Amino acid sequence: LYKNHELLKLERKKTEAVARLKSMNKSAINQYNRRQDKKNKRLKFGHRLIATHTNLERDEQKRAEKKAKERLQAL
Amino acid sequence: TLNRKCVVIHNGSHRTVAGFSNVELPQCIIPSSYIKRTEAEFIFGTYNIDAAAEKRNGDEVYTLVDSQGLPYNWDALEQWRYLYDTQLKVSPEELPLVITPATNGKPDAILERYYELAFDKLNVPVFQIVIEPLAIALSGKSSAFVIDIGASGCNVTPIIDGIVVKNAVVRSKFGGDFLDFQVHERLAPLIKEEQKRSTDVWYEASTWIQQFKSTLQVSEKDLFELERYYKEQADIYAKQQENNPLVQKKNFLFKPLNKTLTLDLKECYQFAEYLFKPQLISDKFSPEDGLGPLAKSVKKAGASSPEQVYSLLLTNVIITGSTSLIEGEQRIIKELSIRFPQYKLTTFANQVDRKIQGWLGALTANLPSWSLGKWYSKEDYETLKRD
Amino acid sequence: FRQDSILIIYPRSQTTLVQFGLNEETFTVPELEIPTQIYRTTRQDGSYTYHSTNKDNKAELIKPIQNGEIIDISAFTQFLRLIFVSILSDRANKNQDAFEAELSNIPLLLITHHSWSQSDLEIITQYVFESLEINNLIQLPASLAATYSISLQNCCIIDVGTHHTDIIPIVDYAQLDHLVSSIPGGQSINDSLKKLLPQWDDDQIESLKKSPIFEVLSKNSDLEFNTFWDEKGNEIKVGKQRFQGCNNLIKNISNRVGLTLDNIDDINKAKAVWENIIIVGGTTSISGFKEALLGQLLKDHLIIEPEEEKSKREEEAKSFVPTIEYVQCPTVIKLAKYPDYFPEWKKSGYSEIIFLGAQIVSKQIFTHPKDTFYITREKYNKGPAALWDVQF
Amino acid sequence: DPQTLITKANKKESWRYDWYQPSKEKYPFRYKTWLRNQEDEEDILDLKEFDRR
Repeated sequence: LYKNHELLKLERKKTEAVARLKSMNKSAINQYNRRQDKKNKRLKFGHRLIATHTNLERDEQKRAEKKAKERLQAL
Repeated sequence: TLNRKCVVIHNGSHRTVAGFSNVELPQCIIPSSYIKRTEAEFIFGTYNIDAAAEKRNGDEVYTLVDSQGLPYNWDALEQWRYLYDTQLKVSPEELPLVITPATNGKPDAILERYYELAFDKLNVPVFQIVIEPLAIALSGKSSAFVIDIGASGCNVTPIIDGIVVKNAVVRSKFGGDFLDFQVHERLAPLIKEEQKRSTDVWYEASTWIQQFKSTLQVSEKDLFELERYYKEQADIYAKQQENNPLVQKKNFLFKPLNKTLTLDLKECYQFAEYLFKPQLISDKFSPEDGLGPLAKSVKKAGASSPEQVYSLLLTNVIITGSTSLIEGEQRIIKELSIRFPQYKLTTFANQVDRKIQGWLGALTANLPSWSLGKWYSKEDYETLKRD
Repeated sequence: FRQDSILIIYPRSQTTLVQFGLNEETFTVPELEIPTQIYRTTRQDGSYTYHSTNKDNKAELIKPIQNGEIIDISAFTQFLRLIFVSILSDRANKNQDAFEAELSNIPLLLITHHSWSQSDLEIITQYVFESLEINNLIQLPASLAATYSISLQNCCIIDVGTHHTDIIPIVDYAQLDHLVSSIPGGQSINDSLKKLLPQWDDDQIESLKKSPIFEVLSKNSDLEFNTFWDEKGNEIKVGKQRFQGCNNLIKNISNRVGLTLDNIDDINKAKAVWENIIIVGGTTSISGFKEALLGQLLKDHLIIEPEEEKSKREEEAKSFVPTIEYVQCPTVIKLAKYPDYFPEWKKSGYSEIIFLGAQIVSKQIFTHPKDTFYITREKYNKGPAALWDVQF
Repeated sequence: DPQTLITKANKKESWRYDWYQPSKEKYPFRYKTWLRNQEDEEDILDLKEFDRR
């Protein structure tokens, strides 16, 4: 009885050390994946604005073109 | 997660990194040194290089962290005021503090000086101290052989199941700062040049010398052998008919004299070879002071079976540190693989973050429970103060 | 969200640019420019009250933002409320059904400055949700507004103020805080000129700087003397001094840019940054200034064969010369290309282009469902800390 | 009334920045943070002057 209680208590200490080691890994793995996510959502927002810019540019070009076209053939 | 925000400070021997736990990068990376300009006065911060370029007498650079990676000038360290005032811009009294090397256990006197600084002087609410190799490893490994190549030298730290093996902790004396010295001594005659003169030494180390290092290579295999081989091969191409890779030239624009410096690839490989075979500078260094032999630390880990620890460590090798970014991990691996042929090595390294991986480690302050770290409170100090 | 409803505020040391509602056809340069100050009366018993005018000469004049830094966070928040309220009143008169339409859901985009505390940013967040009772907030860094006004992943912002210039590298759409810095701007030109023209006074010198005949060189340049007119209509003639006074500033900025970009660790990022230098701020509208600044960065930092060395090699080959390749990343330096398709902005120059950055971001963000980049009431209900879950 | 203008537009907790003492009962230390509160816890300028013209 005394031996098992000592051994069981030692094993409980081992589980606390193990869960703690494991918990810190889980926290660590989640944090790393969060860094990658933020980095991706950022790069993704940037790369979309480029596209937005391209459309703003196309729209302007159409607008200016319609303006010049009337302007050049009319007083 | 927890409703808190920590200040995370890392005082390396060369760089100091500071920022809040709530964002992915530090607010500032500043030198772990300062100018004392003379009524005395203390300059901190990377650009504040301005003062150095002024080349004013009485200006002198002093350091905060010894080669142990430990603070040794505590009046000067109380830098912290500068960080809190001008960079984080927050009273040190508000937020929990997290600060960071592996030791053999003896100097661990430090904790007291930290109490005095954190409590007596700054009035910090509470602080944690993380062990650099341990945090870096955690920031998904519980057991790892952590090989840190920084400015002070190489620091080799086995870590088994979250615990640090202190007697197997090993600190080489040759690293980044050593490389600065050699780059300088070797290039000296092409740039004219060939404590108290600390200011120029420092400014040069922080400007052209830093760029030069970033633009050195480490040869994959013992260089003397690479040479004999490349020669032996070159003879045959030549003899055979009737290109030795070491003859490639590399060009560096040296700004202070608007002058090109050209090295052949061998001379580029030569600088880091010293980290591995320091017996090649002086006759006073044994091959055992070299990074490869410094095997020693793993074997001392096996002395807590051994061919098990060996196997654990070698499947979780972590390579880290500013200097570990010099092109050519592969030599540390080749050097490890041949001292331990029976075992398969698997190494891990941030490929991006290594310059500040120590601080990144401390940051990963984002652990979900207060019970995950020892947090010293003003109490702890009171109780130590008793007899 | 309603586009009528988007509110952008860009506070700076001297003035604050403001806009309420986006045009939908093209972006207009902000028309509201309110001096950045508030009056602070002190009421016996300690407390403070804040007014738009010196009330019966009882109030003190507070200038909340100085050198871009917030020096008085309470007067600053009071100043925002003062702007915000004014906008509500204005719209509420003109239309009267406004509280069901234009004023029913007002998202706020506040352009921040690199120097603002986290503590300052949280307090501002609290103020916007609690005092102004607004429900949606983006705090957009000035640097990013800059890069979004053809969206550059890697670049450097040189923002020239009156008393200071900020230098801010951006890598992978992220402001590199540890590289950021300011040097202690436009007044330097004034000061340089005072030394060169002792018998002039401040208003005379300021008038020259703002005149058509002041430029940085690197046809007016043909004339020994030229003429310009006082603030008060007085004609003033001036010699070579009108091509001076910008140099000391240009050199200082350049030395800083060099030390900064040299501390970018990824040589491949670095190359990209050097190829997208962005220069903004009032000073920069001085004819020739940007190009002169570029010219200096080239003179000081470009990776290229030293001329004497090259001249030898060409003599030697008299007896074709291959280009010497250097290992230094920054072998090419360029100003980032402006977008030419914002007609109103082209017309008025791009010294204030940071604001166009914000017009673009706000339209993107607020006219699309995803709430990833701003704080919502839902989120506010983490509090100010909510702020750090939507940083870019 | 400006305050009522603020009240009628844009249509709910409040936070304070204060000392907090975590527990495991309570840890010995304090630190400031943003805590949520319990149940129980001037003028106008004329634009146009500032419009550019």
